[PDB]
Amino acid sequence: DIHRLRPTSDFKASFKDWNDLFTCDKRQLRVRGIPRMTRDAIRTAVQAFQNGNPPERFDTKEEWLYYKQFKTVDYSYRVIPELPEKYRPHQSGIDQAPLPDYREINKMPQWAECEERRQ
Amino acid sequence: DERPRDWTVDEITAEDVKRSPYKEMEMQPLQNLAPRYEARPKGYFGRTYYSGMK
Amino acid sequence: APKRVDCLRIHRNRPLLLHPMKDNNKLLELSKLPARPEFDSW
Amino acid sequence: ADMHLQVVETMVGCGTMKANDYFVRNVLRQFSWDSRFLEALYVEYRRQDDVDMWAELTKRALVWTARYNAPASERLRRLIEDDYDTIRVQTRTFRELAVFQFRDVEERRHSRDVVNELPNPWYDYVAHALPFPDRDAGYPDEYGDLGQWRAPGGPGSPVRGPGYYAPPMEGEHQRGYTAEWRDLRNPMRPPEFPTPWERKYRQYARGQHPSYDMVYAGPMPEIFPMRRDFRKPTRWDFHDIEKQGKYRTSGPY
Amino acid sequence: RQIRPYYNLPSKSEHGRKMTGFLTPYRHWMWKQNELWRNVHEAQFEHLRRVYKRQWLESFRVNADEYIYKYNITKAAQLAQWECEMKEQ
Amino acid sequence: ARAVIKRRSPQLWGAPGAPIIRMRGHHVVWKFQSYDLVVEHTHKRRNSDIRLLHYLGKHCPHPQKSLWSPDTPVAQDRHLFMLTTVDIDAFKYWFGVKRCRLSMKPWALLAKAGLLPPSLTQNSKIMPKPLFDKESLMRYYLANRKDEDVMAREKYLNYENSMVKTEEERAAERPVAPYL
Amino acid sequence: PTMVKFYHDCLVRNNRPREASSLMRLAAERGVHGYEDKWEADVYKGRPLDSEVMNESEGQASSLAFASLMLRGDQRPLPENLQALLEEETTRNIEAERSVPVPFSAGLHATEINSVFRPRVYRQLWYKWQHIANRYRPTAALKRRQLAPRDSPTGIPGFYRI
Amino acid sequence: IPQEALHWLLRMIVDNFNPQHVHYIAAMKTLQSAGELDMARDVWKIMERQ
Amino acid sequence: RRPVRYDPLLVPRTPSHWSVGVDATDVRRRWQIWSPRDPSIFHETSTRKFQDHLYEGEPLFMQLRQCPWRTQAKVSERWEMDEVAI
Amino acid sequence: WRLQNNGRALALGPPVTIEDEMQSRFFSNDQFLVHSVKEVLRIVLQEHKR
Amino acid sequence: ASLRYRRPYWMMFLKGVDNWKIYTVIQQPDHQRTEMLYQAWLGGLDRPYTRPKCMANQPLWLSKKRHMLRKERLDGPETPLEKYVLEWHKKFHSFQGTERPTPDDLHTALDLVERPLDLSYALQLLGQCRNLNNIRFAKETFLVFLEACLRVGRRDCAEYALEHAEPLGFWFIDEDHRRYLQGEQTWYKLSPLDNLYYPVEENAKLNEGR
Amino acid sequence: AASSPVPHIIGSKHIDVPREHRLRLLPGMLYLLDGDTLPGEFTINRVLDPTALQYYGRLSSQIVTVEAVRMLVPDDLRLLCNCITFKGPLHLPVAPYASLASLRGASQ
Amino acid sequence: RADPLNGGSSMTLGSKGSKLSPEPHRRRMPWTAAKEYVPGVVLNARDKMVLDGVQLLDIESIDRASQLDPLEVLRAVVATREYNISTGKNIFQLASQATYNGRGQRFYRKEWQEGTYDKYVTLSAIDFDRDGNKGTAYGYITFHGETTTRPVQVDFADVPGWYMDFVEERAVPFTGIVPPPPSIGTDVPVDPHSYRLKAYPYYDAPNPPEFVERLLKDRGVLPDTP
RNA sequence: AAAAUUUUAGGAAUAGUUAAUAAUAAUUUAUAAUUUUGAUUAGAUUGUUUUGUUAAUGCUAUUAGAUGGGUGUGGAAAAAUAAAAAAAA
Ligand SMILES: [Mg+2]
Repeated sequence: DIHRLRPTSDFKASFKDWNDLFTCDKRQLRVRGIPRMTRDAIRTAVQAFQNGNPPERFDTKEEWLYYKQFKTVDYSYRVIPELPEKYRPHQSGIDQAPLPDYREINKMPQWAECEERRQ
Repeated sequence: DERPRDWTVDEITAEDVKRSPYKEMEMQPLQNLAPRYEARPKGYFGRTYYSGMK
Repeated sequence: APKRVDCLRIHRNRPLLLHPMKDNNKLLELSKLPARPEFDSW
Repeated sequence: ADMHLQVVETMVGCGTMKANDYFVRNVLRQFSWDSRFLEALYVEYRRQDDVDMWAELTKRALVWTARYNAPASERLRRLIEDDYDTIRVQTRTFRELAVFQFRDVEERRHSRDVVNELPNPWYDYVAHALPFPDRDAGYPDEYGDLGQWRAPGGPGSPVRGPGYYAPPMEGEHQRGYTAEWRDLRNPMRPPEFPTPWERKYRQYARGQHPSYDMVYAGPMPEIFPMRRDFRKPTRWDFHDIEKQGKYRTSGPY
Repeated sequence: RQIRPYYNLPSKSEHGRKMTGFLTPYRHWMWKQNELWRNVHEAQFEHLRRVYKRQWLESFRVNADEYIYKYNITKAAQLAQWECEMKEQ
Repeated sequence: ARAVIKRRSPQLWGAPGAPIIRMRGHHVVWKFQSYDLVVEHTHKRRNSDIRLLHYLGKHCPHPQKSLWSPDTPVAQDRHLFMLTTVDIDAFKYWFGVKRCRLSMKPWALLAKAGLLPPSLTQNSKIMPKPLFDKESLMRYYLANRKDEDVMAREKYLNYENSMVKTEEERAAERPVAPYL
Repeated sequence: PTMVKFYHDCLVRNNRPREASSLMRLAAERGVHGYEDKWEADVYKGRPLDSEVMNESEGQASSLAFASLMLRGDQRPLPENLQALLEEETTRNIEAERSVPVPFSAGLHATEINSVFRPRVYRQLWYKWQHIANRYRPTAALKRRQLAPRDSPTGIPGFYRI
Repeated sequence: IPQEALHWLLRMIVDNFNPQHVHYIAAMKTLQSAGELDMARDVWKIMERQ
Repeated sequence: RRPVRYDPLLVPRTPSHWSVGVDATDVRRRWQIWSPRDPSIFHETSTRKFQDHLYEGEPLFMQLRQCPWRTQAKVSERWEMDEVAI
Repeated sequence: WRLQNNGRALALGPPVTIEDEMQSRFFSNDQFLVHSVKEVLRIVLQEHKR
Repeated sequence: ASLRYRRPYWMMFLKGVDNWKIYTVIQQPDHQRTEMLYQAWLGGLDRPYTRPKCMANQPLWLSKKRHMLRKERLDGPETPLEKYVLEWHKKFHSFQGTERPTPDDLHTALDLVERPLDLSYALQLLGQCRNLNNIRFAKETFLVFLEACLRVGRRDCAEYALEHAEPLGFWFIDEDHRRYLQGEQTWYKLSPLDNLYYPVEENAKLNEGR
Repeated sequence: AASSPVPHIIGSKHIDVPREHRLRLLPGMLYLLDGDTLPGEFTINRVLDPTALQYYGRLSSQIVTVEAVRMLVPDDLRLLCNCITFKGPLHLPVAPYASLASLRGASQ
Repeated sequence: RADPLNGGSSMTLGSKGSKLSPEPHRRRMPWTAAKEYVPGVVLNARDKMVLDGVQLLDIESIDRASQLDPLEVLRAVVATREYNISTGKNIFQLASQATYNGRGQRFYRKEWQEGTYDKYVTLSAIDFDRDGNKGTAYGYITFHGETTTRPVQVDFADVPGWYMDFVEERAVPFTGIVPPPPSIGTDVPVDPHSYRLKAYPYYDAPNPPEFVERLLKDRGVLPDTP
């Protein structure tokens, strides 16, 4: 179970045991009522295990979910940001950047005041 | 000297050639290019030849 | 936390799709502009 | 490089134990030396007092081949192989050895086997490699037929004129249209070969078959209800291309 | 398709892919073993390629020689006939 | 190489790619399905009026009964037949001279035909893949290493011309009559 | 709306951001169709006019340069000797940037690119038939075969352009 | 392979061309540089038969 | 394994701890008949025939299904012995 | 890691000694006689090696 | 997963921008007006200006001008140490500068520590030199640091720096200084020109004579 | 030069050409002299940058110890000169017929 | 082209390797040239736990109201020092703590020594930017004894994960120039006692028993059981 | 890159124009070019034996699905619906 569209874990209770799973045919899967993509994935995993390839791979569900939000037209694993209507700060209501109060921020901090009073 | 040593009336001068026009003279094989065969068929593509569409 | 396109069976029951007009052409703004400037509100 | 190779070979033959130094000083850095230099320098390397020094010199020579684009020759590699029991230095790649073992075992098994020694026509030769067939199968026709308005067809069509009647032509065009052009539908003779390849088939260019005692062994025609079209979709028919299409039904029947 | 086993180097990135192409040394060793087994299959492939190439070239040689002989005979006959026609004209 | 690529059918390089032999299928129901072994570019040229470089043959997936059982019977004569056509000269030209690619279904079909060895994917579960050991391989090579000249002659005959004249052929070719 | 759009395009082309913002604010205040939301804060609220600064210079230019250049508050002036050098550097850089030809632009501004205007008499027939065949699909394109069958003439002779 | 020079000369003849003396010289020189004396003799035979 | 002898590592020996799923003996007979008396078979454009043009239907042909149920038994074994009947 | 040749100029030195001399057609009569003696000796050597 | 064919070619290897879709459509008149107004809002220009057509970040000259024109966060330096801090920020923290701090500069900065705020500023500068600038400290750096700490009367910072000075960069600490900070001895140094121990609280105890 | 006599690689004095032809002829010239005397009408800039000096490391270590590297820029800034001053005898063996045998400070 | 894999072998697309030739396939993208790369993501994703729990001060702000207690400043400095080297030390971070800026010393990656790999770079010059942790490093590359003739730039120098073993003899003062290390086979004579070649151009390491066992268990040859 | 084939009941003028050029990126020269043998504009219509029908070289069909401002990228724009397609273990 490494693909979002074909979750094999959802049908674990369908198979009685290891022998049943590995002797099951695609026609038997269709009789049992397993959707096409999931049963194809299960059969491919079983065939790879038979050929000597254990089902060890990367679970790409989280990565695909992350890349879904960027709205790539072709799902190309790239970053496509959305252009907002009001993006510049001046056109969102801010007339001018806030001028800092230099006199206020040039006051000595409380720790400095306490240290000086101790000294 | 700016006149090429291979210069002649025909003006067919080969640049970057430091061999004199008389020293070497042969149909030496060329290794830079590659032989090319025809890939696009003319008329006949397969199955029965029939006329061949010439 | 796509959009349907209207189809019209023109001839031989062949569908014809009227896709939305490109937003860059002048015809959309032509439709948006008022018809009678003297009479209608701007 | 050839002169330096002669000098190195002479030093190796004289056994001066300085041919390696001469090569590393004069030929290594500033020449496009080939593997023959190391072929000989291996003889001098063999004469080192310690096998560890011998092995180190051989490995450094191999690294030189890898660096200065002078791939090791087969003779040099075999010379190093012949001392594998002493040096345990490899000169064949893992991929090459893996290929070689399977290939050698298979070739030995095939040679020992007698059932598969028979020739295989599909595997042994190429039958015909010319762009055109070696014998005339009858086509092209160079004439139209009933209902074919387009004659000549022009590009990609061998039809050169209308099948039956044409506007008047002149000279060689008239000669070809009336006498010389191919005519497939002619029952008396096929289109003749160019000279002199026609006189030797004079007796074979008459009629179609000499039997005239043929007994038709096919299905009988359906007189009633006399179906018109038979466009059956098939699965194993390789003549469907010829079967499809309108064809005139005129025969003995 | 390049396989990405779960035990590869995990990239702890929230801005890109969650797994990296770097592999454990065992994966490198296993990959080489699989590479060697495919090398056995592809050697005979190239062998058959070159054998078929030389077979095709030889067949072209033989057939071209025969065609050249026949065509020379035919063209000689045609030229003689053309000369006779020109003389008569 | 595109802004929005064809996600449902991508390839490895640009169009038109290297020639590849594949079994192009029709768009009909399974009952009347047939394949065409043809050589075409990596990217399908369905846009233009010329789609394939050459037509190698046709394969019928559905087996048919032996229509020639009454003929001279041999072993396994009455099993179902899977009829197929294959061009040999064109296949060898494209495979050797042009060096075209090859798919897996055509490879299996040609393995049956005997032109090519069984494909890489025609693997059974009876035995696993071999394990290679460098020392064992080197030992076997040292035990069975062929002669340099013998191997050179073998590869010369396999790759260069195999129609090498003998001394008898050379002597017969040499003129002996009064040389005119 | 057409006059507002053309004037705004001209101002942006001639590099008058203050005038363009003023025009946009006026359009938003009046309520011109399509401009009811293009309202932006005035970033030149305290700045004097260019004509004002030119008249002041005509009538110390070194001091007036500080008024001419806009400061962000948190940006402070530097001594005038270095200020003159900095301003000369900025002017040279801006002239160099604006002197660079723009490829494929045909020496035309982005407002002038793909801008062909003809009076509504040219496309009145198109407008009428669009608001009949696509009366309830204004964004749909008025293509033929919506108002005429095949092998039959469409209503508008010229149709798209000539 | 060295056979390709002879193949191309034969292809030139098959495609309805007249091989020039430069073509024959190049074919023979390439075959001699590759060591194909029998193929060079075949090229000479082709020239004679033409 | 070590005529020719193959390397045991290069040609593995079918690990014995595995189990047999199906065998040549796990098949069962299946008899089918495509009678031309059925109009749906007698129809010319019918796929229920191994013959393209000769005739319609197929008289009682036999196929071979398989029974991958040998592992459902409590104990299952295979005995590899040469045939001694013929 | 190494000095390499360039299409403009060569820096690795030549691997084979090549005589710098004109062609036979450019040789004079006496020079061609010397060349003919050299060629006869070369054929002698080739036959001896064969 | 490459943006080669999904954005204009001048944006190759473009990272860190706020939104690169803006500059793809900046050429439109409305976005051009918005960008010119944004340039004015940022300020530092006397005329209407717009970014170059093939640039996403600010021009080098414009960014340098704005960095040189921005007012210091600290105004009215009360102390010589604060004046030196302002001079340091002018000298080294300029835009795209390439001159690096020196141990002599660090010592000069530390020599001006008078009040605890000045000590904090000097410590910030020292940390910047150690980490941001990656400058190897001199031999007497710990001595100068200890003197700066003792001028204000801050022994906890000195003992913390002793507890881990290798991360801080003090690669050599005098044994007497270590004993003084640990508590082994009460005198931390000796002035030879005066022949007097320091601190003075124990100078009169140890060296009664002169 | 340590193994073969190069004809015009060592000269008695700097090449003397008229100032008109100096810019035309000097580029490409290369020659060796005894002592670190520099041509006139050339602003001198010593190369103290280690990034530039590192490329002379092999030359200094294996051929001759490199002492000074200087760049001479002319009045018109159109004809640069590179002066490399080497201190000490040649590390490589020197043939009696080699060109560098003439130099006092090279063969030694 | 120049360096194919298994010659010209087009049995499958995977038989050509992940890249056709080491040189860039397109003339307009020189950055596609084949070279050894490093896990930049992992080596730059430093641990934020050390930074957590300690106050920080921005470099721009020098206002008094933003100042912190000197002890907090010291712990911030030590936390930043830990954070910058959490994933490993940089080559510049190693060179800043060495005499003569580490000129003449050997630097090697973590993986440049394990296995048959034996590679190190002898430093010749370093140019620090205003950020001392980054810059440009030039050195001589020595690979299995062979040493390059000219100093080249060090790839992925800024990326941490470097190790150096300082030797006082190898230190080169700034006045002189760093001499290239001698070639073990070319410059100095070959000596099996000093240096011994780990792998020659045709050497292949023997298969580890653990790797063989793992491969057999994965393929199903050996009876691996829970 | 060329040649032939090219629609309309109520038939007429067309034009960033033709050629030459030491002229890339034409400040020049000419008695220029298109067209009643049917041009240009406007209407209809995806061009080159594939359909139907007949004794028929007649009549009647047909998605060969093909092109300047959206990025100057790329060997080549065709690049923002799909269209049965295996894409570097
Ligand atoms: Mg017309």
